[PDB]
Amino acid sequence: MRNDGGFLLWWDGLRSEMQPIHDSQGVFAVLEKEVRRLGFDYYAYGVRHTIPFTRPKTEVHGTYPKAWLERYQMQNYGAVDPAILNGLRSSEMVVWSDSLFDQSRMLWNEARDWGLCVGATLPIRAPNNLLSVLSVARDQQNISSFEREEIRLRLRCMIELLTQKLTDLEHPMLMSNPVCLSHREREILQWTADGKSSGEIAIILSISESTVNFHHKNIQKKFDAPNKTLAAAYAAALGLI
Amino acid sequence: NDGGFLLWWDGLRSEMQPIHDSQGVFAVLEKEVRRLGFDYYAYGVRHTIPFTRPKTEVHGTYPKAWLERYQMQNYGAVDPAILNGLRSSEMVVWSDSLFDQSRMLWNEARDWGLCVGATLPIRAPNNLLSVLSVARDQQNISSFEREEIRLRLRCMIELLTQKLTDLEHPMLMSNPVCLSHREREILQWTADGKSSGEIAIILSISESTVNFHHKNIQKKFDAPNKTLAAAYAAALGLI
Amino acid sequence: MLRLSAPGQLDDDLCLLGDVQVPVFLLRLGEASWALVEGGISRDAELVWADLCRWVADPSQVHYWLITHKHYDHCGLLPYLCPRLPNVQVLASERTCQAWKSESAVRVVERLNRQLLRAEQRLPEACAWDALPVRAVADGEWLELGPRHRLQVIEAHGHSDDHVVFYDVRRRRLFCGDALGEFDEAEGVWRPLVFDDMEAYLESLERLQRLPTLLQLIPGHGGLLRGRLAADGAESAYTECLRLCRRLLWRQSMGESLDELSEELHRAWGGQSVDFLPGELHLGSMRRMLEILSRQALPLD
Amino acid sequence: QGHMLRLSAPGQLDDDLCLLGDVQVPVFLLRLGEASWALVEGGISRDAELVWADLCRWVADPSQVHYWLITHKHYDHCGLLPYLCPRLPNVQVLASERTCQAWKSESAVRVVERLNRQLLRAEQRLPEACAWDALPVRAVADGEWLELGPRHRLQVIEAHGHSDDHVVFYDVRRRRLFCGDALGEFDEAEGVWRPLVFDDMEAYLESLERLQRLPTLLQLIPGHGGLLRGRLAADGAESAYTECLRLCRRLLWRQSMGESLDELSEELHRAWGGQSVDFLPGELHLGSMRRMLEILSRQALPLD
Ligand SMILES: O=C(CCCOc1cccc(Br)c1)N[C@H]1CCSC1=O
Ligand SMILES: O=C(CCCOc1cccc(Br)c1)N[C@H]1CCSC1=O
Ligand SMILES: [Fe+3]
Ligand SMILES: [Fe+3]
Ligand SMILES: [Fe+3]
Ligand SMILES: [Fe+3]
Repeated sequence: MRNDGGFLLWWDGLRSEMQPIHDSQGVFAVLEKEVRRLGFDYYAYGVRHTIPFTRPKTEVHGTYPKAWLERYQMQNYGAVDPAILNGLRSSEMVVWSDSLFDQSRMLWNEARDWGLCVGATLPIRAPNNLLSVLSVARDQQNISSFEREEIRLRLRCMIELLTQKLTDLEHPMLMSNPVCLSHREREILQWTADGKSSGEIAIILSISESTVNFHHKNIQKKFDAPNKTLAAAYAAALGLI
Repeated sequence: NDGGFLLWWDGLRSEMQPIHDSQGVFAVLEKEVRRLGFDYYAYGVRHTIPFTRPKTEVHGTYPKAWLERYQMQNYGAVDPAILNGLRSSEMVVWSDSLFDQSRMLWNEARDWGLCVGATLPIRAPNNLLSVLSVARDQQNISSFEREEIRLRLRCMIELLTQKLTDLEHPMLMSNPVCLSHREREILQWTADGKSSGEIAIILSISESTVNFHHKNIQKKFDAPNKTLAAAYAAALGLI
Repeated sequence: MLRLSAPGQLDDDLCLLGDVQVPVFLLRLGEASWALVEGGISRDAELVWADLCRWVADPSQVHYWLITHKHYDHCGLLPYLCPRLPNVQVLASERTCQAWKSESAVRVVERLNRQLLRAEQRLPEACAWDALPVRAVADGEWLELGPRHRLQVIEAHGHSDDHVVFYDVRRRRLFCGDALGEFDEAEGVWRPLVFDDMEAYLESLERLQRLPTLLQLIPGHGGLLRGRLAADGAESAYTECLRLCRRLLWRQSMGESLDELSEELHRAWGGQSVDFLPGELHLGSMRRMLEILSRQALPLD
Repeated sequence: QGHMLRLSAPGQLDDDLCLLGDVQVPVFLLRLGEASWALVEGGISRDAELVWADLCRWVADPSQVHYWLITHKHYDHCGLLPYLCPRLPNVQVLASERTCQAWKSESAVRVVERLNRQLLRAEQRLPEACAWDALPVRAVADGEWLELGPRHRLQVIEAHGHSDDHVVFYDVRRRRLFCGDALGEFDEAEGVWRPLVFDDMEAYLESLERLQRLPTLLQLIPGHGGLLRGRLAADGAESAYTECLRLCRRLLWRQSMGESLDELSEELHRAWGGQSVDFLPGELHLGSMRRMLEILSRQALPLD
């Protein structure tokens, strides 16, 4: 490599620097290096899962002050954090601003207290219905427009490549829930999530209804689910069907 | 002073913001595609349901006859270029290996001159799978231009999905169902595995009320039971 | 090498005809279709037709002639060669054709072209200006010249109030004329050539930076550039233009006159264009460019 | 004060700053308080008796000089320390740990002493000098805040590239940057920067990159030429970056034609050396040109 002679050069150099990495810590280290090269002090990477629908897990990892992590998770500020929630509605980056935080005043005041006074956040959705987010933050310099655009591009590239590499390394933060369905069980669930009953599936797949209900039981067992509705809903939310 | 590519990005944005009609958006897309060196392009939206027969709508500039053929044989179901997006966010350069699973489609596309091309996927913020393809006939994708292209296509499709959502295109539109906070929270609880009685307990209402609410929800989806409602709501990002 | 600099074929399709100083470019659109670019001068016609004979078997198959702008060193062959390629459409911007319709502009061009003949050369046959086979083109127009030649026109005002450039999207090849400047053969950097408007010059370089990464960059003087030189061509030209701006502003803040830097620039640069540009016009053009820059440059505090 | 864009005369420069000695190799004086002062840049040896004179015009007591800031180790930015520190009892020298340790390394200080002994005026009489390892030094680190005075809070910033130890000082209250040689030698005749890359180009460019990010500058003070202001000082870092890449382009082109390093070194010397004849033997200037061209040919991105 990442250097000077053009944007494409920095892109290819970053890729080549990240290819040999077989340890997640080094991936995050390269990311931090480039973030500081951009001009900011801290960064963060968050993953919002879709379930549980009432309290969807939002896992986080970054380089904000550890005390701020303690406070953030203690009071579960991660649930209704505007920087993360913008990604559910938009593919555009969000520059931190008082107007954006009008709904969550306590969080913004505490973050300002910890030095996170200026920053930005970019969302992108993984091909498995996950909401990944990349935030950068500094203390004293406001984001000018031209630098806003520069950031948007560089952060997009960085987060895309980061999620790619973390999927290739099977990080626990992204692993969500390791569930594999067999071809038969997956198609049975496809039919069930389309509204078919045990008998209609038995007819269509040319198998018995007892077999179909036992497949349902296995599927439930994998999802740790009490009925078919939870299995179907979580499978639809996870992109398994 | 931060990359000459930034200039192209700024120019494209400035060109596409003042447009309030989708036809011009697609026209600008064609302009940039041809400026890169390709002949035709395409933009596809794969919905998540029906899970067995998922809707695949498309808009682009391929010969109309090949469109007739494509929909006639429902190639949108098992198109490898589109299905790549279900598991990866990386660009796909057209290659025999990619099409080994669906040779008929690739053979016919080659017959129509679509011999070289690429396809880039992206996930809209509403669980829809949008994809952008470019194609030409005689020149293989060289290495350096492959990456340059990849980046440009990513930017273009991001801004395209944004602007078409801002323009409320029908192809991006999904099944129109609106729920209130109470029924939405009831469905959140049901999709978490709770029974009628447990939901009634938690919300401090009666179980008859909760099952009547279930009927309310089912009526909108044209659904036969609660499982279909929960699955379609999860797939649509409503809960 | 990194620079190509010779009459004859450039690559699998194109040829440079005549003088590399005032070259004319030849596109092979097909088995039996050809096109031209740049109108050159009178003085190299006698080199044109002959060197052309080494590549084209029949002159009648030239169908297009592209002209960047109205300067004498990129336009002056219309009396010489146009009459004998009868199926040709000249394609040019409204500005350029209109300049060709005014007697004053053609007189300036004719005098400046006459200044460059040898005391031995005789003039070949000549035709009129308003009889030319002309068709107006627009910014961004798509020229389906050939099956593998789809080129776009791009308005690049600044060097002149009419300059335009041509981008081959298939080969990522840009004919830029003078909109980037005069390539310094001894140093490898760009010499700004702002002879009408600086804001338009810089905005043109901006709009050109937006093209896909270039493989081949073809200015009006010096041949063809490849590799890095072609990729950051517009960026580097922009940078050198602003560098000259700062030099001029600094020198003026010390009390120096535009003559001070004009004479110095002539001394250090004019040697390159002595073959096709009278030295006094080089000094005058340096002064014109410095005047425009001093007019439109951003001041300091 | 003034309408001018460059202040290049001994005497007061701002409401707290003064330039002392020769404008070519200046020493800058900051008034931290009524009875507290600080110095910046170490200049050269042979100006010891000039600077001192100037210094005593402004300060009633040399004991009120409490801090002395040094950018790097090169002979031309530290040669006054051994001679004048004996007259400033209350002074702390502040330099980077690499620069601090250089003064301990016998060979380095010998190069310093030699090059600074070579720039005397016929019968110049050096005054007595103390040891290089006897200086009252405190090492500073990247990003440290130097609480020099109540209204003087300067940050240290690592600016490697010009040398393996170079650092610069940012007075954030006045948006003033003491940048030494990390941007280069300002061309007084043309108004552009002459790159001075004498250790590593990647680090030099990364440092200029980082300095571009600072708040818009109002005052830019390199090690040679005085103080720059206005729009000349605002885009100074970007301009240095640009000129360095321009020289890279020049070198790479000349080598693609088959030229040697020494040829372009001689050309650059012809066109530049005239400025630094007073405080730099021409042969060392030519050698530095050759060294910079070496580094550029090594680390510059090829064209293929
Ligand atoms: O960047 C985000 C989203 C991810 C937050 O990640 C965090 C939060 C706390 C500790 C750690 Br470590 C990471 N939110 C912003 C809102 C303003 S402060 C902040 O963290
Ligand atoms: O791009 C796609 C998906 C369909 C988008 O293209 C189309 C299809 C139908 C009508 C229109 Br208009 C454009 N598939 C690729 C696979 C290789 S050839 C091809 O078109
Ligand atoms: Fe011209
Ligand atoms: Fe010309
Ligand atoms: Fe130095
Ligand atoms: Fe120095």
